[PDB]
Amino acid sequence: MIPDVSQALAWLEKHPQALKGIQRGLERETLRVNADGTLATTGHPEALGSALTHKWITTDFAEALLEFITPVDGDIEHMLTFMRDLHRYTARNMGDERMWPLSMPSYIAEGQDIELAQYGTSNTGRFKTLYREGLKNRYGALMQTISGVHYNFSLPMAFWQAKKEKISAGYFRVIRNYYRFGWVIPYLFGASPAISSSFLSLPFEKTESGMYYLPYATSLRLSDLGYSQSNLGITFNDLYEYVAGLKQAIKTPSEEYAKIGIEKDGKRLQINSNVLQIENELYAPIRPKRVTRSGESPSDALLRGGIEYIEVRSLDINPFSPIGVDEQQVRFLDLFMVWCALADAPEMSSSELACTRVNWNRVILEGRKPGLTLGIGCETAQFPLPQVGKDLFRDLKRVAQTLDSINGGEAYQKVCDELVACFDNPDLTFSARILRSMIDTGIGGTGKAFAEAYRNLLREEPLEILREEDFVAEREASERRQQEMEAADTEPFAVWLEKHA
Amino acid sequence: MIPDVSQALAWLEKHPQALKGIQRGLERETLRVNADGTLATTGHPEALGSALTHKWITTDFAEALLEFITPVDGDIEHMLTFMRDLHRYTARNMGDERMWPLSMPSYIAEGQDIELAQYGTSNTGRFKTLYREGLKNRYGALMQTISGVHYNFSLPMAFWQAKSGADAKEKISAGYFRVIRNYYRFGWVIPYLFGASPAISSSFLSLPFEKTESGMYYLPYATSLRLSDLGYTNKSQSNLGITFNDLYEYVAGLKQAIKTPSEEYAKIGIEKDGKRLQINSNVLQIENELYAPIRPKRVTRSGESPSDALLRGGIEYIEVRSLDINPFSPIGVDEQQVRFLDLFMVWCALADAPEMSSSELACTRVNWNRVILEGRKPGLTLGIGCETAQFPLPQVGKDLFRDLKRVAQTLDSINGGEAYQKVCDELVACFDNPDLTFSARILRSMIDTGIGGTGKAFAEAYRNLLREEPLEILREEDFVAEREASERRQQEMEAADTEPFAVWLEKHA
Amino acid sequence: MIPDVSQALAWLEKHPQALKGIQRGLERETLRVNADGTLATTGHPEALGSALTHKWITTDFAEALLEFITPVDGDIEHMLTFMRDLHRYTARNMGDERMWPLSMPSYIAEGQDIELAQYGTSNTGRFKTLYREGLKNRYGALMQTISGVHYNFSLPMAFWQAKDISGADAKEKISAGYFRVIRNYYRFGWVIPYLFGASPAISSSFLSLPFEKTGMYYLPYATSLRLSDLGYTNKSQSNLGITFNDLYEYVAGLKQAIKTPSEEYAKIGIEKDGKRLQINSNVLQIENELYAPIRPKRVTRSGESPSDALLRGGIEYIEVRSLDINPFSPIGVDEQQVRFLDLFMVWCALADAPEMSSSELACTRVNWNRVILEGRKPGLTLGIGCETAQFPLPQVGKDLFRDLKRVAQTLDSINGGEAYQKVCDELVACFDNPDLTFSARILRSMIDTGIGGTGKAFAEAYRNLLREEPLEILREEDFVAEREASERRQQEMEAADTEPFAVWLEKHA
Amino acid sequence: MIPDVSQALAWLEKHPQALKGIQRGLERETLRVNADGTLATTGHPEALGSALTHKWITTDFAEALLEFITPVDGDIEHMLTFMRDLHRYTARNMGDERMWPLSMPSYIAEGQDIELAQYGTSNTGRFKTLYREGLKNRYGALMQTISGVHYNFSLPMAFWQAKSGADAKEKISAGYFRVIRNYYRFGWVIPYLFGASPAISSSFLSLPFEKTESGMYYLPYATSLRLSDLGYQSNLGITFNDLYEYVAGLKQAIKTPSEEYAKIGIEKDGKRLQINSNVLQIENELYAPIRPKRVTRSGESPSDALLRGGIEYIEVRSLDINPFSPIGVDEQQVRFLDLFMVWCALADAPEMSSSELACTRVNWNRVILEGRKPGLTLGIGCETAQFPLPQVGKDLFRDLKRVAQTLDSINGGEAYQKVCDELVACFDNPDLTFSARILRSMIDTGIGGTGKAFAEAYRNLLREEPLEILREEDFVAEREASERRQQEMEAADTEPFAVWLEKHA
Repeated sequence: MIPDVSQALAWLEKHPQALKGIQRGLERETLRVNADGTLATTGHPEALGSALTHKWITTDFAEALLEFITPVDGDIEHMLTFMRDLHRYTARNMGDERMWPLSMPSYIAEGQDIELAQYGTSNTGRFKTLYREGLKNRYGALMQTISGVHYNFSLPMAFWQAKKEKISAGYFRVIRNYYRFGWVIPYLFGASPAISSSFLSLPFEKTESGMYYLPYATSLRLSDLGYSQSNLGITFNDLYEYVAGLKQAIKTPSEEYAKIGIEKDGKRLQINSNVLQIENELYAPIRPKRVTRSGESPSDALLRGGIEYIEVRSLDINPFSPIGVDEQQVRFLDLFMVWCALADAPEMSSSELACTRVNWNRVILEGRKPGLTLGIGCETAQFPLPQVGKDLFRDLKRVAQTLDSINGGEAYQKVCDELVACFDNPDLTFSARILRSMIDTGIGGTGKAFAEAYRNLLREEPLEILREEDFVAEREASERRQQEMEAADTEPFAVWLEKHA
Repeated sequence: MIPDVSQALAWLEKHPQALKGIQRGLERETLRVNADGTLATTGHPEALGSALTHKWITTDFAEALLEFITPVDGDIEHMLTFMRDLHRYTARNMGDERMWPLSMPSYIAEGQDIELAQYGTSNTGRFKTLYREGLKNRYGALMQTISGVHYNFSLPMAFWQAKSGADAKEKISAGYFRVIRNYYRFGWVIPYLFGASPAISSSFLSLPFEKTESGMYYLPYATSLRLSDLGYTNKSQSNLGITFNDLYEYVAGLKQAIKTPSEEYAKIGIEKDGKRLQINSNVLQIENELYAPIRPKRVTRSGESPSDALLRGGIEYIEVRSLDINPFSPIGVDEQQVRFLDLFMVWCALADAPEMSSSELACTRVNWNRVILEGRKPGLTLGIGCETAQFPLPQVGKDLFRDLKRVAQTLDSINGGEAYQKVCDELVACFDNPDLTFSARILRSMIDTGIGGTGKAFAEAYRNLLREEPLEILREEDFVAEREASERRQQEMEAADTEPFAVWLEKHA
Repeated sequence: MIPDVSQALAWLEKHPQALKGIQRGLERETLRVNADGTLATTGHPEALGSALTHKWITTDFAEALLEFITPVDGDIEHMLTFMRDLHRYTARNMGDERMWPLSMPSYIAEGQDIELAQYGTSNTGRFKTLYREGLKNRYGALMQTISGVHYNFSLPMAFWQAKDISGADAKEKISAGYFRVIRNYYRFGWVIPYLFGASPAISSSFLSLPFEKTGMYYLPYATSLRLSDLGYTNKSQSNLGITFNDLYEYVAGLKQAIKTPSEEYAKIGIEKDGKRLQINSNVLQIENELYAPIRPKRVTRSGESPSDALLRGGIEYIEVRSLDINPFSPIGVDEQQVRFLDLFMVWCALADAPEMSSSELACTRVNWNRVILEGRKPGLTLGIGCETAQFPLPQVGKDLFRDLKRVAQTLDSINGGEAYQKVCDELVACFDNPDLTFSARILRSMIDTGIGGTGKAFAEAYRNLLREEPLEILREEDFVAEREASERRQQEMEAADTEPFAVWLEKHA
Repeated sequence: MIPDVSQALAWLEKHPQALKGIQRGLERETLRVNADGTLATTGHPEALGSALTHKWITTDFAEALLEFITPVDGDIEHMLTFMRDLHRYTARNMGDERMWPLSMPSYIAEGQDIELAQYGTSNTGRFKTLYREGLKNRYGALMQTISGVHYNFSLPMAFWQAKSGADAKEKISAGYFRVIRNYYRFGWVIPYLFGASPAISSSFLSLPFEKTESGMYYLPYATSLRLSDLGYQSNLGITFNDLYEYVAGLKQAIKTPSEEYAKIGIEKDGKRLQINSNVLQIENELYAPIRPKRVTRSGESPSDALLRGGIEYIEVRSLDINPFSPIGVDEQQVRFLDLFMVWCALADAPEMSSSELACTRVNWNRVILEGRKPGLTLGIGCETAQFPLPQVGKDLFRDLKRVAQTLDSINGGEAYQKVCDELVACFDNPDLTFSARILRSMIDTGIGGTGKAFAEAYRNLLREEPLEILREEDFVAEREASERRQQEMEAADTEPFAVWLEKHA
């Protein structure tokens, strides 16, 4: 089921230098909560400044949903350390409040008023918030409080040399392989096998607290439960075809969306009634990206310069790390992305891509189940999970040797050894571990307990890269960037919307 | 997709006498049922004697589950006639009971009520029954009532010869492992043609099933649900990581499985309130418990295990277990089928088979699954292992049959006549018209009268045939003698035991 | 044979402050006996209250098997005093019952029906008792009545700091460091039973060796029979493929073992006529059934197992479990032992320790075995792993002690005083003269009066000492408060049980 | 437990050609028996000629105990085929008789009258026979009918040359003595894998013996009872450190009295019983699991030959008869020994005393009586049992496999590596071993039953098979030549046996 990559691997083993210069970036989300596990209703904390302009710290869908962001980085440890500074600072400057360590919220009722992300009075800020309002009215607020971790990754220019359009075509290859084989991610690092009742077909088992869980599950975050664009026939074979599918989607009405309406008593309800308001409304486990310019849309930018990097978006929050992501995970994704770039990927239609989901779903709902088998696309399940994983890891291990040879030491290889172990025993995986803790204490209990311990820890730890003064400065500067946008003579919102993306 | 077998074929055409003396054998399973289609709850018919020792007629899982076995035989007609005599005698000696003519039984409400095969109070008889008790407890009784046909096959020595010392047993072995590998690759042609289980009763339960008010589930283009995951409870040899490249490897993998404890079956416990529930708590209680569509074999010497015997003498012959019951024959198997299998097996021995890893083998299965579930689907395409599907089924079968026809020409020239050739012409037509296959035929019947109605009717018709037909090879007096003799042997084993079953058991589990 | 640890000692002597703030803990076990040495068959003393939940006093495998436990502590005298209090208080609240002075029981028969530790009706409490049921059925009750002392030990943050350990790094460098410690404990930790081993002899009712008879079995030159194959029944971690090179490997190996079905234990069956016999039939029922003379630890959150905790947070502290009961102290452990252990652990952290395969670990045991059965033997030599024995034991200990002395100079300079150094001078003498060790001493006594006789005598003397002594840290009221807090924490859990035992048992076994 | 041989192995991989030209030989014993299994009482078959002087076919203790011998050989396949031609020819020329396929006899009665091997009127021949008479009277006849396989092994010169005239000649004896010390330590691995006598007929009988209804004794987890106290002196003090010490200890053994053997007498009723009353009648009465050797001339004792030329080759004698081969041995075995013997020559072995040697036996006994027993542990010498058997085996096979890589690189192909993969699997699973396999068959149909059946199939197999290397002509030629040699020796014989014996006893 794993394809034959023997040829491309040998090539790589003979061009090791061609991997030197990997660029990475992390994004990690977390809910601000009270000590009692309730959703914080205070505003974005003072010391962090302007969520709308800050370079490193901002908000996602909700006002209480922190989003931490690292600068693009060449060094793993540096980047994780940077990310940890952000957390250190924030944990110290947010009152008696703390950071929720899990993907899944707990203490949140059904229909609970969730303050949307607040970006001020500028056009840009209003738009951002409106997009959110939009999302609230189409999909519900609740599911939007589910947090995750995003990983940015680019291969060095050297890699494509050794072997623009060649580049974009290469990243499309990567994405296609991610669709076929990336269920490996929730298997290993998936960390949401349970969900609060408040949050609701499946064989769910219920506890006395009213915790719902699937015995063998991995990542309910990624399930239909946690996350409608199936009539879009978006494809990943080719730059122009992808973009074209993306654009036509922007211009694709919706019956469901025309209903909500744009307005009611003057309140704008959404940006538009199109299936996609903006392009990023598009569901994407993995996403082709190019840094955009000003007034330039993601598709414009892609079209212009081709694919620059990719964004992996399938990771749940790592509960066992205070920054919600660790070295082991980062290193695994390096290995995996590279492999995805080496492996041979036939072109896939729309419906063929949708078919690659069946394996994802199986892994998501029951990945840790003994005897579990996977299948090729929609076809009958045939292949035992553990053997597939071992096959995959034989290859990754080879990638790892190469990578360890250029970087020096054996860090990647050790990581392969460590995770391969998880195929012979699923009880080693994140989901099994966190599930054991959740059955005894519940989601809430586990959440508060971790959140508290992490709070103490992070609070008492020194700043390493970002000093206190760097934060104070960026606060001040971000507040000011926002005020400058606010005070500017911007255009009428209407025609403005009209001239966007 | 069919490989190139030109030389092996030209080689064969020049060495025709290399195929002379093919040895074959048949086994056929069937449920003893009442007129209403339900399992007979009576004991093994007394006229059939001891199921434990009987030469031709025994039982499988269930007490009601008959197993017919023919002696190894070089003549096809004689073998089929022999099998039929077994059915004829049985048919007239089971009171008002009859035989279920389908692989898939009719609605069963209470699986756990199904009387296990009974073998008396001898230690060996009790071991055999306990083995089944274990199967019941591990996998459920219900699915063990699903039935099929087994075809045993050996090439003549002259075949190997035309193709020294300690190397002979080894070369023969490697030849048979090649056959097996090829079966895994191309063997799906078997359920395509002769598959006869497109439907299943809901009592026996993700898939696009059509449903009926009575609870008959089916798939429109399916061939053999019996071979699907829904049709067997066991662990496929292919899934356990057992491979077919090398004799020693294969044997080791198998014995490893006999020896490996199971968390799952330990949880059942080896006991519960003085009732022994299993033989042991290992993956495989014994070697037979392994699910094998195709199995290497060598006749055992007393006390020796099947894998022991393989290791000792290498591979002697092959057992093809993948045939559904043929509903269009009273004996559940026909001449056209046996002849096809002769052709295909021979071809599997000529065709070149690269060695395969666990996961490579698993890939050969992708095509099997397609054929099993939607084999009759217009426009169906097959692939090379896991690789993208691109080869239209009808063309692939025509290509295989051009080779099979050459094999047929050769066998036809040594036996005299045109029988094998005719068979190729009859069967190849099924690739252009899939409504000619067994599965399409039986599905039509089933949609009209159900599994139950279709089965009750054929069972009745076949009972009436088999009740009236005179015995051809065996005569009444032979069944009577074998009754006496078989009872006698069971009696002797019972008396000859010197130890408590618990003591004897500790020593053989 | 002792490594060159120069560089690291030098370093240490320059960073004395780095050793400040060592945390410790003790656990001691003792059988409640009657005056006549027989096993007390009453129940956990009222005054002590709830064994299941009590913060300081509890039970081990038997209802009569007392287990005393001190809070984590940075101060040696305080910790020991605390433990002494528990004993004092207990020894006056248990009738004419007294505490067995030794590791090795006596007056306990091979078939004796020993009452299992009783922890109530709650689910948690019931599981606890069943764990024990299973221990009995698998290994035998008697063996589990052997008693010992556990020493917990963590280095201060300052130590690691002084020795880049920030953010995430810390957790790993500390873990690594403690694995270095364990490895070195396997190589060099035989020094412990040499010095402190106190079971030269064993009762008839318990038992290959050159044993000598009296009804008492003894070895002339033996140290700790309790650490021998005749002393613990379990499966040594060293034996199960478990290694100490790396946090993840270690945990993986441990987790593998609790998931490993055992043929042997499956036969015990898991239910024996309504009576549940074990939690399950796996090699290890729960992770703590693993035989571990030195054990890596992290404080467990509810819902999490020892391995989960380790995986999450890394190694926090070490548990040393190979100490026999010190006969010469009424609390079974003394200040000289505790101080030696600090010294030895510290040195174990400094000394370089190559990584070790599980077969190289097995090799380290050769020396242990020699010491355990003949450590006090004149002319006894030790080897580098499995390699030829060539290093006289006394010289090896002297060499080790020249290092431990330097380490003591350092701890003494920080605490103020000479206590550690004194301990080194006293103990090193045991290498020139083995008759100074605990084993020689207690052996002389056991030969004269027997195990039985020796035990009774010391038990009655110590009982009298402790029944007379004032409490010092704990007031009679602190104890009385805990019967309550304890006896109620238990009820609370007994009302919280929604789900029955079988349904809950099944999320956990 | 398994030493560190990393450096020697690394050395080996750098110098692959050091193993090119390994030399070997096989010997194989088997009883002539009827279809009912009873002992054949006819004489040494006629197409085979003179047992006394034949080059390839001969007799051991009993006249019915055949002994097959191959010429020294460099090619594995060729040597096996050769041994096989011998069996084929014989199988067709022994009438209705056939060859007992196991080490352990069954149809032989306790205190039975077995015809001693007969070698004719010659001084020499009468001596050979008298020796056996001696063994009969000393140890009992029955035990001498237990059969086995011997393997000869020598390293090529190129091996020694690359490890380093006559400065070389002492370097070799030391190398083989090392091989032998290591064999004593780790060689129990042989009966573990290939031992095939877990059972013994009651005729041959304080052990935990289990017993069937046929009257067949067995141990559950046993491997090779032939090697045990029941299947075949420890005061001799023979060591393997040095060539002189060894030869001295051995000559001293022959000059050494035995009050047990003095009681037998040297003669009763004109009937000579032994050669003498000494602890060993001759040097080769010495019990030896493994034996250092040099090709003896004529008039040379084995000790003399050694003393003179040094150790030329090694003789491995602990092999049970392989029941699953018509010739009682197979390629897989032969290859394993190549590996092991080579490994034995690479691994450091300290010098050993008598009592240290005796201690190596503790493990041997464990493996022999219960080597298939789960959780079985082994120890260094007499020391505490500590090391799980499976893992010891695997450690060993880790090294054997590196050796195998090397040998496969020069011979071409992957045959040696494959053998490693197969045999190591016997460590995870004893039920793959010979003894486990044979035991299942024996429990069901007895030693007797299993034997007769295997013999019968092998007879038929072999009778039908064509000669491949030897031709009949060759066998008929060797028959004549072997006949003259006996005649020429019976002719040119000076004095009456009564006095020739006067210098050789």
